[PDB]
Amino acid sequence: YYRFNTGPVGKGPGCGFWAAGWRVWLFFMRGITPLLERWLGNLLARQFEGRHSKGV
RNA sequence: GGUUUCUCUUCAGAUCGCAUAAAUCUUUCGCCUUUUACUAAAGAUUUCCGUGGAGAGGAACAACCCAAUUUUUUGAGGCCUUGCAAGGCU
Ligand SMILES: O=P(O)(O)O[C@H]1[C@H](OP(=O)(O)O)[C@@H](OP(=O)(O)O)[C@H](OP(=O)(O)O)[C@@H](OP(=O)(O)O)[C@H]1OP(=O)(O)O
Repeated sequence: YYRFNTGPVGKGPGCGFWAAGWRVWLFFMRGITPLLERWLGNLLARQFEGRHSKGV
């Protein structure tokens, strides 16, 4: 923002340089995909196989 | 003999990747009723999004000029004495 809004360009809602913000989430998603595949596999296993009686 | 393009196997040393996530455990910290979810540094171990080398199979596109000094175009041949060799010669 401070680099975009310089000179004649004033403060206001028009900056559209979206690569940086987009990039950060993509890296978040790289980490959270394994986690959710494991967690959601447990949710589905508990839904279809049933609750498992002996436990851990 | 080539190039491009898919699948599989194997080995990864290289900033394996001029980029960068998550989880588990152990130490120390911050939160302060308990547990999720957490705060932030160190170390260890995994997962995940990508990469490189090698090999095998399939498919597609192209093709079976120096003879005149310093070297290589000659100072080249002939005589005498001693035990071919040495020397004196022309
Ligand atoms: O200049 P703008 O494009 O209008 O941006 C504004 C403004 O930015 P600046 O004043 O820094 O130029 C706000 O800043 P404050 O007025 O609060 O100081 C900022 O707030 P943040 O600095 O917290 O981002 C606000 O963001 P938001 O609308 O989320 O409050 C943001 O507007 P946008 O970022 O939404 O364009």
